[PDB]
Amino acid sequence: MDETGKELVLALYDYQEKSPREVTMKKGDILTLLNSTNKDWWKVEVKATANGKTYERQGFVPAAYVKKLD
Repeated sequence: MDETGKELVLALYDYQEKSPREVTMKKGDILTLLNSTNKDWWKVEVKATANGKTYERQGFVPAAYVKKLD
Protein backbone atom coordinates (compact mmCIF):
# COMPACT_ATOMS: atom_id res chain seq x y z
CA MET A 1 0.00 0.00 0.00
CA ASP A 2 1.64 3.20 -1.24
CA GLU A 3 -1.25 5.53 -0.40
CA THR A 4 -0.46 6.29 3.24
CA GLY A 5 2.84 7.74 4.41
CA LYS A 6 2.94 11.50 3.89
CA GLU A 7 0.18 13.44 5.66
CA LEU A 8 -3.26 12.86 7.18
CA VAL A 9 -6.11 14.93 8.62
CA LEU A 10 -8.72 14.21 11.28
CA ALA A 11 -12.43 14.62 10.56
CA LEU A 12 -14.25 16.57 13.27
CA TYR A 13 -17.66 16.81 11.61
CA ASP A 14 -19.22 14.36 9.16
CA TYR A 15 -19.65 15.36 5.52
CA GLN A 16 -21.62 14.44 2.40
CA GLU A 17 -20.11 14.82 -1.07
CA LYS A 18 -22.45 16.35 -3.65
CA SER A 19 -20.29 16.26 -6.79
CA PRO A 20 -18.21 13.50 -8.44
CA ARG A 21 -15.11 15.65 -7.96
CA GLU A 22 -15.52 15.71 -4.18
CA VAL A 23 -15.14 13.36 -1.21
CA THR A 24 -16.68 12.80 2.22
CA MET A 25 -15.71 11.84 5.77
CA LYS A 26 -17.15 10.75 9.12
CA LYS A 27 -16.72 11.95 12.70
CA GLY A 28 -13.33 10.62 13.76
CA ASP A 29 -12.23 9.70 10.24
CA ILE A 30 -8.75 10.11 8.76
CA LEU A 31 -7.93 11.30 5.24
CA THR A 32 -4.53 11.36 3.55
CA LEU A 33 -3.63 15.01 2.95
CA LEU A 34 -2.38 15.74 -0.57
CA ASN A 35 -2.58 19.52 -1.00
CA SER A 36 -3.45 22.40 1.33
CA THR A 37 -2.61 25.39 -0.86
CA ASN A 38 -6.02 26.76 0.14
CA LYS A 39 -7.27 27.81 3.58
CA ASP A 40 -10.93 26.86 3.18
CA TRP A 41 -10.66 23.51 1.40
CA TRP A 42 -7.99 20.80 1.34
CA LYS A 43 -7.22 18.10 -1.22
CA VAL A 44 -7.26 14.62 0.31
CA GLU A 45 -7.20 11.08 -1.09
CA VAL A 46 -9.97 8.71 -0.03
CA LYS A 47 -10.40 4.97 -0.59
CA ALA A 48 -13.21 3.02 -2.25
CA THR A 49 -14.00 -0.63 -2.97
CA ALA A 50 -15.55 -1.68 -6.28
CA ASN A 51 -15.49 -4.67 -8.62
CA GLY A 52 -13.73 -6.55 -5.84
CA LYS A 53 -10.83 -4.10 -5.98
CA THR A 54 -9.57 -1.35 -3.67
CA TYR A 55 -8.69 2.00 -5.23
CA GLU A 56 -8.14 5.55 -3.97
CA ARG A 57 -9.49 8.81 -5.38
CA GLN A 58 -8.72 12.51 -4.96
CA GLY A 59 -11.18 15.00 -3.52
CA PHE A 60 -11.70 18.23 -1.58
CA VAL A 61 -12.81 18.66 2.03
CA PRO A 62 -13.73 21.58 4.33
CA ALA A 63 -10.68 22.62 6.34
CA ALA A 64 -13.17 23.95 8.88
CA TYR A 65 -14.35 20.42 9.68
CA VAL A 66 -11.03 18.64 9.20
CA LYS A 67 -7.63 19.38 10.74
CA LYS A 68 -4.18 18.04 9.82
CA LEU A 69 -2.51 15.81 12.41
CA ASP A 70 0.92 17.29 11.68
